[PDB]
Parts: sequence; C-alpha cells; structure tokens
Amino acid sequence: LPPAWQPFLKDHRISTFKNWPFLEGCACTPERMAEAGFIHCPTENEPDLAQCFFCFKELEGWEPDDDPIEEHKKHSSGCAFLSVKKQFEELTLGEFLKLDRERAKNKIAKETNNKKKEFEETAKKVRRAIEQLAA
Amino acid sequence: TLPPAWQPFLKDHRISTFKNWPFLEGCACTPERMAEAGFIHCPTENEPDLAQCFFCFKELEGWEPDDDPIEEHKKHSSGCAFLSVKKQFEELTLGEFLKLDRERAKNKIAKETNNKKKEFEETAKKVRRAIEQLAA
Amino acid sequence: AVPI
Amino acid sequence: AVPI
Ligand SMILES: [Zn+2]
Ligand SMILES: [Zn+2]
Repeated sequence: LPPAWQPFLKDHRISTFKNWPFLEGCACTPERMAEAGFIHCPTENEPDLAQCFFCFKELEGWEPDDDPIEEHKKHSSGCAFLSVKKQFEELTLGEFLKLDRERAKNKIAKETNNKKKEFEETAKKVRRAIEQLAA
Repeated sequence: TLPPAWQPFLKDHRISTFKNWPFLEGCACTPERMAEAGFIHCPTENEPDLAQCFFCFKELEGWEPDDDPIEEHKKHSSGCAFLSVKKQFEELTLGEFLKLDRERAKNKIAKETNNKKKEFEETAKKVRRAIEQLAA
Repeated sequence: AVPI
Repeated sequence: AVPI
C-alpha cells in the first residue's frame, strides 16, 4: 500500500502511538484513539498531541475518561471520517477516492488558515512598529 | 489517488497511452475499445502497433481495423483475471481491488520469470552452437 | 480533551 | 491480432 494513504489504516494509526500514556483502565487508549481517527504527533512541549488524519484537528490535554469519538464530534463536528461507518477494505473505490479528495481539501484549508494567521500576526507587528514611529 | 504503478487500472489512463494509434473512427479496435479491454499502447520501433494488457501483461501486435480487443483478449489470454471483473473499477471494493492487484503482481513476476528463462535458453543455444562449431 |  |  502507498505511504500516502496509510493514515486511512487503523493499524497504522495505532502504530503512531509511541509512549502514549493512558493504557488499559482508561477510555482513551491508543486503540480507541486510532478508532476515532486520531494520530499521535507529540511535540516536546505537548507529547500529548493527537491529530485526526482526515480533518487534521489537533487535540491535547487528553483526560483518561475522555471518549475519543466524543471529543472528536464535539471539536470537529463536520469531519467526514465520523460519518464513515465502514471498515476500510470494505470501502468502494469511488467512496474512497471521494473521501481522499475531501481529506486533501481539509489539508489545504488547514494550511491556508495557518498562513492567514501568520500573515495577520506579521501585519499587526508592522502596523504597531509604524504607529510607534509616529511619536 | 493512485500512484504511477496503479494508474493503469484507470480506463482513461490506458486510453491516454494510445498516441499515434492508427485505428480510429470506423474501426472496431479504437483506443477507447482497446482501453475498455484492458490494453495499453506500448509501441517500439520494430512494432509501432504493440499493445499489452495492463493486468496479465500479454502483448499483441498485427492489429487490424475490425479486430475486437475484448475477443482478441479472451482468445490469447483466457485466464486473465481482469476479464472476470464485470463491474466498473470504482464499484470495486478496496479488498477486492487489493486482491486483483495481488493477482497482477503475481502476473508480472510470472512474466518476468518467463522472460529470464527465454533469455537463458537463448544464451545456452549460442553456447551449444559455438561448442559444435569447435567440435568440428 | 482540548483544542490546541 | 496475434502474440508478439
Ligand atoms: Zn476528523
Ligand atoms: Zn489480460
């Protein structure tokens, strides 16, 4: 299988979970995280960081009683992955192609929003500097 | 999306391979008809009309206007798993597709194995002939 | 959990 | 056609 669509595979998502806290006993296990579409992408700041592979919503501050699916609908309710009630290899090619398409769109919107924020913060610094010059 | 290796599963990609295909309107073996049959255009200098099934890797030449690619396919490679697929590519299950591709990966190994053996026999034939000439 |  |  191509490296690009591995995130669609639950077993692969589980694998990303390296030194994940919260194991047996907790509702937010790696297996339940992965089931919910989450991937482990730990920083150094927050080695607690989980990201949906489909909508790219990033969540941290995970609580052991948190239901991953429930944390997921709440924070990213429009995510199409949540509506997929089918296992991967039972997916139709048309259905899959159409999902991978929306995921690609989801990725751009996230990158686009990030760029917008960086630009706006840069703009605010410039303005401030110029305001200060007038004085 | 499909990587370069899986593009041939797409009818429209196969169609796009046919460049300078002689048999167009009026003909039974149009690029579209060839592609629907699973063929891709893989021309050489020696054989400019050489077409090959993407799935079972059978190569056919000497195409004629009234040739029906499907029938030429069943005829020269009856066991091809692509022939059995009766539904469109996009209605295939991912499991089903992955099975088909396992068959295809095997078909390519088998084909590469046959070539290596044919080449091996060719080389041995030259050695024997050279031995005979020196035995004289 | 919480949104970064 | 026929086999190469
Ligand atoms: Zn999501
Ligand atoms: Zn074939």
